[PDB]
Amino acid sequence: STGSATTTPIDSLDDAYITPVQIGTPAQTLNLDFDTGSSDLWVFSSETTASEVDGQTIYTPSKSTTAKLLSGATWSISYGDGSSSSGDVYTDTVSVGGLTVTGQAVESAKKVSSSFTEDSTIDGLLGLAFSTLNTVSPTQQKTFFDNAKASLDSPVFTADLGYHAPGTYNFGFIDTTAYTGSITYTAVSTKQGFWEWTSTGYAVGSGTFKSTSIDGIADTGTTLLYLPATVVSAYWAQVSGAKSSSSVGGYVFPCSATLPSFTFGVGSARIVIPGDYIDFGPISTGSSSCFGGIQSSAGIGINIFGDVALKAAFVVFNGATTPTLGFASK
Repeated sequence: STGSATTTPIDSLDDAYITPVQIGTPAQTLNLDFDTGSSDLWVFSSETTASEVDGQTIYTPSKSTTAKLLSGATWSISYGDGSSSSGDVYTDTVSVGGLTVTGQAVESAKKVSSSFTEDSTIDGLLGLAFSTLNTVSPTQQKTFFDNAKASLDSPVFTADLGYHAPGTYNFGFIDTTAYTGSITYTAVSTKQGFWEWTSTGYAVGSGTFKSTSIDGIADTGTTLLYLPATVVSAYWAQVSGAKSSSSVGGYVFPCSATLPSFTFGVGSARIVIPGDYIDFGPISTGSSSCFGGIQSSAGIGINIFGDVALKAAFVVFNGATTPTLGFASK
């Protein structure tokens, strides 16, 4: 089997992407944030505290003839941005782009933190990291990809995120029309539960490539590119007036600037992030200070190849017995 679904930016900055997902019988379609940095499929629901729901579409398990309470199971997750959610668990039929999994754990939120409530466009998350990170207790549950894998034509999914435009998540096949050149594959460590790999270096604009190992994670659920402070300083030093602002929370730059590109290495191959992809717009409405799309990872503990980086590539998440990542230009 295969599946193919369009993913759409939630706003004009590409702060996140939403993909429609069918849950239950008859189908209830929710727009989920596909997150290769986590491993829980959780949704706003009829069980979510009413004051914490503000415009989201909810899953109502009592209206699904295929929903079953997973008795005794609870979940609770906290994300790198400080947001969180928790609740109980049903199993139900879940379909993405024509690919159907029966018996998928659907984690129903009883509580969500303010940032989820405040984002009316995201109805939940669909985790695509390794199932070892799934938070369901006392019986850990599998991701949608893990459940689908054996049925897929090939044990892979691909992320093709658009810049200020829709893109595609495919399951079970590699669309050879969706990229240019060849796909360069690189090793993955699953030891932390992430799609963790090592970039071979970087360049800023037309500058020379610096060969240096940068361990980090391919994370579709993180907006920006978070890299070591040395790398980030070298980038922003090429932008007149750019500076790190403790009050804003990262590098800012004059909105009048034209940003240089940023290149990252995948083996001997190179992925070029155009400068425009690094502009996240005014820090507050009407400001002439703009927020940068490349930020330091120094306070995180891990480097994160988030959407800023991934949207410059066609990315293969290869879930073969030994997982790997592939990157192609597009």
